[PDB]
Amino acid sequence: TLKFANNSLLSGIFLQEEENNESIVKILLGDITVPQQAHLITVFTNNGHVIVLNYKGKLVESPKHFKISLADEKLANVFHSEGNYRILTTFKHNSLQSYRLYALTFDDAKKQFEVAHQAEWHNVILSNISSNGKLLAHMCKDVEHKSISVVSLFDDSVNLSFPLGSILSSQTQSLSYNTRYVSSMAIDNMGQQLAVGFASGVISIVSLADLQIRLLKWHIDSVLSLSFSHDGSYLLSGGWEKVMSLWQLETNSQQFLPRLNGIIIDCQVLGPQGNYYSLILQMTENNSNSDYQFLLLNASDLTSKLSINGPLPVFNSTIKHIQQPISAMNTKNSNSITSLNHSKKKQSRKLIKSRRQDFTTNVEINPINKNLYFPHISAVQIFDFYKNEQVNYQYLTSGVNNSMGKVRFELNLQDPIITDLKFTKDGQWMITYEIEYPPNDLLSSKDLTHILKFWTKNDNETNWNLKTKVINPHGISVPITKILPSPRSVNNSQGCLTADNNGGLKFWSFDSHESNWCLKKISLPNFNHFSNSVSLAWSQDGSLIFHGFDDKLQILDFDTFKKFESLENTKTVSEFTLDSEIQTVKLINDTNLIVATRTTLNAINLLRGQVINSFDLYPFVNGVYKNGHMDRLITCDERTGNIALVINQQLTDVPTINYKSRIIIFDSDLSTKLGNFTHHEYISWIGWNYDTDFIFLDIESTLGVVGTNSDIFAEQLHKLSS
Amino acid sequence: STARPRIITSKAPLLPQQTTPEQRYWRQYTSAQLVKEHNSVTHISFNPQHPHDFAVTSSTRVQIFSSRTRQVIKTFSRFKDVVYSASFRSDGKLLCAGDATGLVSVYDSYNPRTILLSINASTHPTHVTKFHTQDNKILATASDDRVTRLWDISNAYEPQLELTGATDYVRTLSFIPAAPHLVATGSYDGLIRLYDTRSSGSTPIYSLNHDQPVENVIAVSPTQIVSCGGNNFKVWDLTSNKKLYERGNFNKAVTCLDYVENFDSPMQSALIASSLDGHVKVFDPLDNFQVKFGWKFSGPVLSCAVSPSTAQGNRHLVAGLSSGLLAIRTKKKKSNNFQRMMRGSEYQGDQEHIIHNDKVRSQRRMRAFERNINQFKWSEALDNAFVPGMAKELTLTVLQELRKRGKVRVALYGRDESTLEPLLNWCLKGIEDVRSASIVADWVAVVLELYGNTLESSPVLQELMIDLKTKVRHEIHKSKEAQRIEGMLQLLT
Amino acid sequence: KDLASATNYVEGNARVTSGDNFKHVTATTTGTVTVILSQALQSNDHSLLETVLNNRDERVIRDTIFRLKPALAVILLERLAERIARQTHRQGPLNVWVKWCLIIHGGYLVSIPNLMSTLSSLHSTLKRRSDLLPRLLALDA
Amino acid sequence: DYVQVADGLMVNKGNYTLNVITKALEDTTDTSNDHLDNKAYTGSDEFLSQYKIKAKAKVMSIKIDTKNSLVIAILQNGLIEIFDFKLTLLHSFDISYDNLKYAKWFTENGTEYVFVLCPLQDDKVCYKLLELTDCGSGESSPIKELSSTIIEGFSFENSKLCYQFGKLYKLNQGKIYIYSLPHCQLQQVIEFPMVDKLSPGDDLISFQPVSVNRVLLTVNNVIYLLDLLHCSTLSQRELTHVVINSEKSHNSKTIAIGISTKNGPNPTSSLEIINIDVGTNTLKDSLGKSFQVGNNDSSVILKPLFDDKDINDKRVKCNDVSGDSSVPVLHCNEVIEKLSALQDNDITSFDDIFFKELKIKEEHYTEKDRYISDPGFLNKVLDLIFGKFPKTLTFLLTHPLFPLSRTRNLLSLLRDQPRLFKQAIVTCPNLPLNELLEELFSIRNRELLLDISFRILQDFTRDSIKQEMKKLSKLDVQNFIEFITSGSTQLFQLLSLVLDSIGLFSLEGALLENLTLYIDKQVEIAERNTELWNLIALPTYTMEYLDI
RNA sequence: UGCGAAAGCAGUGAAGACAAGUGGCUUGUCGUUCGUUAAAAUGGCCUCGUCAAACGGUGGAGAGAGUCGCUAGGUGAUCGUCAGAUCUGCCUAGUCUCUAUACAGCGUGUUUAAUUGACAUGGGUUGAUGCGUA
Repeated sequence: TLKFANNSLLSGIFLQEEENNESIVKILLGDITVPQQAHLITVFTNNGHVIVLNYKGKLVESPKHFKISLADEKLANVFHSEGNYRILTTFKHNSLQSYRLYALTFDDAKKQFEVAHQAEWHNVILSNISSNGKLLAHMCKDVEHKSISVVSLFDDSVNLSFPLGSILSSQTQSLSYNTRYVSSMAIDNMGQQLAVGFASGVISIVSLADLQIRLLKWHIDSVLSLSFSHDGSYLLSGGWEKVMSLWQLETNSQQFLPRLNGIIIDCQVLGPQGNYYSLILQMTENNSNSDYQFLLLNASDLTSKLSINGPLPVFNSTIKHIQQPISAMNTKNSNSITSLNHSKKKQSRKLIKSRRQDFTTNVEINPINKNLYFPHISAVQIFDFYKNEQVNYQYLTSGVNNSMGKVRFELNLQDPIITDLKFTKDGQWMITYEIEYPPNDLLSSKDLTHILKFWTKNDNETNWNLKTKVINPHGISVPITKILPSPRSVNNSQGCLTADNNGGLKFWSFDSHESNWCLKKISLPNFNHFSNSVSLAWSQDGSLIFHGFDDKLQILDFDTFKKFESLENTKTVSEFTLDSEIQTVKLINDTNLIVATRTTLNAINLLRGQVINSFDLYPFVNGVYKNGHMDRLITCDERTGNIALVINQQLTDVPTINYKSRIIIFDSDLSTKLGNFTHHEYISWIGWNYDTDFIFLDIESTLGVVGTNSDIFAEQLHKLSS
Repeated sequence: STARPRIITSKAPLLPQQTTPEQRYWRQYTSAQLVKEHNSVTHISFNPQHPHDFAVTSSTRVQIFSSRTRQVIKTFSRFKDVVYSASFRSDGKLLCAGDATGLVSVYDSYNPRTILLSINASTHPTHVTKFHTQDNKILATASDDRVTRLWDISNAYEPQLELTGATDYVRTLSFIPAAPHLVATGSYDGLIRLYDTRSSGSTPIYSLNHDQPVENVIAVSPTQIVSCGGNNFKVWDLTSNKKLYERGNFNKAVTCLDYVENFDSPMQSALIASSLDGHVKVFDPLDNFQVKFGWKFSGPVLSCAVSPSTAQGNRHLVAGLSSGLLAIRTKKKKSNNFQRMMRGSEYQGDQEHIIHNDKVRSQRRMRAFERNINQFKWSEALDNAFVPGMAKELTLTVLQELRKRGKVRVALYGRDESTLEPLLNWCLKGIEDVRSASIVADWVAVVLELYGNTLESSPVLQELMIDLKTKVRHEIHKSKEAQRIEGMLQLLT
Repeated sequence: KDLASATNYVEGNARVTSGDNFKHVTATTTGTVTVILSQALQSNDHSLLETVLNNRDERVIRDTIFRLKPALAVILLERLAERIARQTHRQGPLNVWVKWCLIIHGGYLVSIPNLMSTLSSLHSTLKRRSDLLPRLLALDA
Repeated sequence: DYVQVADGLMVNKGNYTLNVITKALEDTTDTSNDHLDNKAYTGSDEFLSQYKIKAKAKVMSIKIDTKNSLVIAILQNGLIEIFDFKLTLLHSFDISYDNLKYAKWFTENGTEYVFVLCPLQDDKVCYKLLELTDCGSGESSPIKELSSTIIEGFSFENSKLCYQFGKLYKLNQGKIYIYSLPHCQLQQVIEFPMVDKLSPGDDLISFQPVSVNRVLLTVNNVIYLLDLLHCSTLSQRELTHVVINSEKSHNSKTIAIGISTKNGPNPTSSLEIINIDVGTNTLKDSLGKSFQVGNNDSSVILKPLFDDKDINDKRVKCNDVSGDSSVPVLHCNEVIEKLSALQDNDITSFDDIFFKELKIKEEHYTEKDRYISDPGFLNKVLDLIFGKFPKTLTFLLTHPLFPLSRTRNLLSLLRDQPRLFKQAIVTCPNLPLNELLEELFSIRNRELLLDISFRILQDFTRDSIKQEMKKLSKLDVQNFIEFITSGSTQLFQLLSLVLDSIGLFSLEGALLENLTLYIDKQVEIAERNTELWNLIALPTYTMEYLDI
């Protein structure tokens, strides 16, 4: 791996807290400084840098990088063949970009690539290039409607232009705009057939010799990705159903790959003889983020050779110009053919104008092997960050999460949402709570169901066996506002404590005589008020519980599971009403405990039954977090401190898109700010991994940490046996 | 890519008095044969060694039944009073029978014609006779003379020990299974006396005070014995000399006991007890002797046994009643040229360097509703749901998969009068049960929402809706009055 | 199986339950049947439990429970809760037997400390039979 | 970190015994014992002894006197045993043990040869240590530990003359430099305000704490890290903490130099020669439920004001999430001045209390979250307004809108204004169930009943409500039910609460039939209104016309 | 959209361009813009091995047949003024008796427990006009 932040050699290109739009846009395998000599790649970035990097051996002390001279464009992609090189660029009323092709040379002085400016197209709706980079088709949009044109970009062998009313059917010009909306296109290497996949779902292979079309109808929803094979006899196609189909274009026979756990937004054949297929899965279950799983697979048995995935969190709302992809309709997991500009404008105004800049997540650490579990929608991504690659993926609920590709009207469902999972402190059990949502338009559309599950596994394997599941924990139609594992004293850490929003508690623990995870204790007050500002703490003796309901931080025993009352009444304070709704009751050691509400942040000793220190939270968390997210905001240690974690929305000369993160650790009951650090991007989650460090998750999901004749003959023989 | 995950059956939360694995295993003892003997079946024992036969003592005849066909194979008729006890030796080679004249006749097993010897014991009826479990040449016979005896079967004229010291009607022997000097006898004055045989033998070494007159005493472990008499059995540690469990879960007196160990069962060891009231019950001596299953027969059950720990075949449970009859319940267990041509198909690669293995293990066969859902035939999934002999949780689970997965209206578009009647005909029964009533609710809700005009036109389902309304009225009456009982239980807090 | 293959959810043989099993924490009346019931509940006798409560004359039920001992009235409630949990068509003539023994032995089972725990089969039976009321209210509406 | 404090030789026995503990007594010949009685013969007494043990059978005890050795005494049959002398100064602190456990010739001067528990038993002489002023016996792997004001420290086991540790530990002549409750450490209780527990396996200090109060004589009990300490100039005996399965309540250890508190159990009644009263009745150190009782060793409370995330380039706040105000500056000197400003000449006015407190809390007078406050200060100023002066309009309306009132709420029934009591229901966030119940059952048939039912049903748990509304008369619930029948939802469920708390049997007939008639009509109309809420082709021959 | 609990409480436009129908008019649309916190083109998901027989755990409304045997009901035909008859009235539910737990589901690769056995996993010709047991 060649990390950007591991050297100043190209971290000077981007380190900025706001201006980080700079992106790598092409990778070539040769060398553009000198030809004919390859173990090293040349990366083209979207501004004009041409960085020659080495990946064989150790990374050098200086790259071979240049920066081409340009006009104000933005470097869409580069094209490479025998000798010649072209490059594509974008321009500037109707909002559509314009494309422009240049050619590159290098010979005279070794910093400058002379461009040559072949061709220009002044409005482009859509563009695609052949798999060898020998031709590119595009749309032009000159007026009554659009028009499609193919150009060849390394020689003047083919160019043609024609209106897509001559492509389109005559029966479709009385139909919806889904039946006329080209959402993907493709070309072959000879320029003889061009595939146009619309948004209604059908594909149309026009023959570029004379414009006669052949229709291929399989996709019941929109088409998102197409490619031709190298010989032009097979057509990869992919859309909203997570089925990579490949069309045998002689007799029109599909071969299906049906459950790809992500919708296909790009597919192309890769090898010389077409042995691998590279695909991109957009993973549309969480709409809070656009997270793409990259995947190649070999064509032989269609097994995923080398799938590639980052960490997959699910934020509270959408983040930064994150658009769910197009479809035939508008639903909760896509946006329609029209509503894309509407919802990017609405989400931009929700970022600028609105109040709830709340983009935090829940993440756990397995206390055995320290890998972190990102709860996805109805699933978990187990990901270990010592080598930053996903262990595996596991669906945990009984949804249609995998047994059906979801399309137009049935995209309007959503899976059970994994809202809580926590490990028991011995690492041998995983407690999980998720909310089954019902579908609409029937009698039971109003009542969610709540499911709590207890899973176990031995340490060798990578999936979790269910042991039992309680449905309707705490009664019917009530949530669990906070679950808590036990400290290692009450059942050798095989106990759990679940809190309602009616102030009720339940104690669930493992017994062996009845080999299951069952219910021991209960405390049920039925008020007629409800509030999701519930929090919990447990004393490491396994003795007293700290039930932080709204305004009511009660103290419960663990003998009889009721309110802490001593007959001598020696100021046995069993109640700390604070000023507002509390959201963190985090105990650090057995002595004291740090509480945080939406206004302030207190510390309270219990071998000295009163308050000790205070800090403000009102100018930082006013209402900018949901009532219940401060515990995944801030955390503690078992011994040596706690960590506040605040967020500043950086503003112009009205607040703007970008943020900065200010983290501050105090040690041992709020005494001294021994750590004050600022990172470039909004931060979502911090936690204590179990070797006295604290790890955090960014909003561009980067995990971070805060912590303490002979040799001549030999070389010639190894070069001849190479 | 992935394998398509199966359709999960709909398991609703569990209910009390469910099937424990122990009662599952015991409940599959079926096909209860009855045999009408002539008189009350006093005693029944099993062959030990190849334990495949059991000797049943009716009056004046001992019948060895076999455990492959459950009929009498051999019979012993030549007694002169009522025969009382019949037991096989530890090796199974010979059989002792105590008589009502005090004449312990030992035959050989599997030959009723050779009386091997005949002990003239005491003048009163000898009632319990059994060989040593560790030794093979001493025989314990206790009589209505309040004295048990250890005879040597070489010297059958005088007993090698004469265990006196009792006060009323000794009826039971046992031996302690590790220490072979220790004889635990039991009499009608409680008082499980037990004797070390190295000593004098006229005085027990200690006495275990059962209150009621004991009827049986067995030994479970080397260290704990179980004595039954009166309404209860009491278990006794011999070392600590101490009663440490008791069960009195019967109505009438416990007649007899026995015990199995390490046989093929979820229950590791089992103590079954027979108690004069129809009931024979099994207790699990690992989780503190709790009852786990029980049978009820048509009289006072006077003696019971089960086939021993190494039966290796047809596993039997027999109970002989005092009515004169007997009940048995069992659990049951091309050419050379062509082969030389097609030889190596049995190989599996012992000497082979690499071994590849990608043959997928063939799963369960998908049912009709599951494969219709997997092919997205939703109306056909409903048609396949409402076939006659279908399981009720299977109909429930396909209703749940149609409801959650897709859209009930989509599954319910092309219907009419004859193709809606199976749905509502199931909804009549399915609105009863609590596991199904909410799904039946929103299913019938959307079907009346889609088919309102057929309730005008077709009169074949008008009265179907009427009788559905009556069943909803019934179950909402029960679902309100149960809330009333919940309130008057909340008042009693 | 593949390494990019997501692990499918399967329940296996996991136990599913609810949040309501709290299983842990001179003659002049009638000639009734109450010695039948007491020596049925001392044992665990389904046959003559069924012959002592297929009878549904309400006053014989009443003075049967009155003549019944308080020490096995609670286990009578346990057997009754189990069987109306199993057979839902038995909730008619058998919640008579439960609305009497709550009434007749009033002090004993309000002195017993955990009625919810030792009768959580009855808690779960009534809570399940009565939590689905508003749905069939909407249905018959 | 104190414990439950009150009360102001075989050492593991109980009462019902003759004499299980013998000790030397002050201003007598030598010694005595106690009862709950046996003989106390001459075991070669009449010396300068002060300390006492026995040989752990109560049949062969020892009168450990200044003889340099000892004999076996006679208090079980009368028959003596044989003796021997090793050292020759004073055996006045002898600790005789069981069968070869820990016995050695430790007289007064660090000359302990190894030996065993018999008359002539002996072994190799381990007198090469320091003349330690703190030489004692412990039972972790049975040993003797010796720390010296010649400064030194050492540890040697009485099993194989097994010297395990030796260094220099400069402990001073403190009050009690005695081994801890589990004995792994040595708590050196310093004289005036201090006690340090030092790790007695490597001569290293583990916790040097201060003391809470005055204390002279302490004894570490059978606890985790706990001792009991009594004062010099007083009979005050408390317990402090820094057998573990069923705690040790009485007669586990004893050392006490208060006012004659000898043989100190919890019930330390049967003293040695005193025969006086007793004291505290606690157990040993429990797990974590003693923490709120023993909240001592620091009584230095003060007022914590609201601090901040401290200012270092804090002008770069970057769109602070507050409404319009940017920084609330805390003027606590001005708030302490507002206390003296409220203590001024507005005895029945509103110009020198009301607008003063509304100016030191600047808002729209019905809104919170403009907080710059302290609850002790607010309690004091609430008392300075409930003193010489509840007619105030601003301060006593804007701060019962405050979550920190601290039980100043008792006369909220005793004052009876319309609007002040309605606000006292719907805003005062501490208002107990006794006076809520009395205002619930002091009906004048008004809507304050409804608003007080909402508060009692949203604020308190049902068991705490029902055990308190046990404590009511019958005619208040009778006029309550007669109100509910004659002249509503929280009232319905509070009727359910009242009926559940009223008991089971002792009620009346026509009142119950009245509630029955009423409740059945309520059920029928609830059924029909829920029903309302849930309730919201071609022929072969026709004949029509066509236009002309 | 905002706020909140899972209930609910408040609040919902203008320009530009194009097409169609009748330079104008009228409507509809927008891979055009500003502001507000604001359904459809006959079109659906792969193979890699099936079958039979056991075994271990998990649930079960049990899967099904009887006995006019009890117990509670619900209801019908004809007659008969009703009383009451003939169908030895029918059905439901509970009970009583039974059986391979018959029922369903998950596994048995290594697991807390639990698996073995068949088969050339081809090609060819019929097999649908050759069937009555209604």
